[PDB]
Amino acid sequence: RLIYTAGGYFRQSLSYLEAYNPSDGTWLRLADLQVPRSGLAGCVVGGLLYAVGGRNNSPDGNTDSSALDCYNPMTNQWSPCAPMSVPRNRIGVGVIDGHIYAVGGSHGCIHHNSVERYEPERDEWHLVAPMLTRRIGVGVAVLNRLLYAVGGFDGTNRLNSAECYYPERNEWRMITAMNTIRSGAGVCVLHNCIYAAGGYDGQDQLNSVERYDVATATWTFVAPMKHRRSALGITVHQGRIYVLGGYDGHTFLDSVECYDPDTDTWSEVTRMTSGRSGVGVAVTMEPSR
Repeated sequence: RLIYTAGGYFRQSLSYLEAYNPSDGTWLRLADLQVPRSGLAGCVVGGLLYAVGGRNNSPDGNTDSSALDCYNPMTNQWSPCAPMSVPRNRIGVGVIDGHIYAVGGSHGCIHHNSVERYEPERDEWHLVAPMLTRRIGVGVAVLNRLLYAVGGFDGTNRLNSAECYYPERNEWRMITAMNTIRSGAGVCVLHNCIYAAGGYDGQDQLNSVERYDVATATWTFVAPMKHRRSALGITVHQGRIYVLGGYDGHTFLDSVECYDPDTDTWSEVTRMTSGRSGVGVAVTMEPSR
């Protein structure tokens, strides 16, 4: 299995799809996205890689994206899916029971609290209950079939609050807030905790990392990253957290750091082929040829 990074930004919505092999160190260059996109999210259902939402920043035009696109490592081909009801730049997504939940994001000046659910078997999106909070640059994670939306930016204030979606009750409920305000953090689930890494508090890009334990309903700090970064990509591969790229207030990083929970240590493991922020990241099987 490989770590796929789709899109991103380095002053232009990129269309790179590259996949990292944590054993042999290689970056594989795969089929380009059909449309350059930054601020998207990635996820995997079945064995398929999905690129959700984002924004096409081009020298000739700037447009947020409602698009859902599907990448098949067996064919090294992208195929489009039905799109979301609205464009969602700086989106968060999570997967519950083979369904993709799209959360928040922005469309021009609209900052969404709305949420919608994709079913791959019917190629259909349906709106569900909206969040209590409008959130762009929101981190999303799924723990025990509950959907968590963490931090973000409501258009005026950046947020440390977090809330939890109950699919079968179709309702959102606020949980304990994070220690730190973060928009554009990397949020994932590792073991049985929700990690929130980096992001932007409105003053500084952050290297701090904290983790939510559902049992103690408490957010605890762990080892911080080596590099402060906002709009980083994040995923879990083989018991460890990988953070990719991001923005540190001066440069678009190519640094990839890896968190080992057993030692509570971060290490730099690779560089991307070029620095970028706002990527979609997820893990699936390596391609064929």
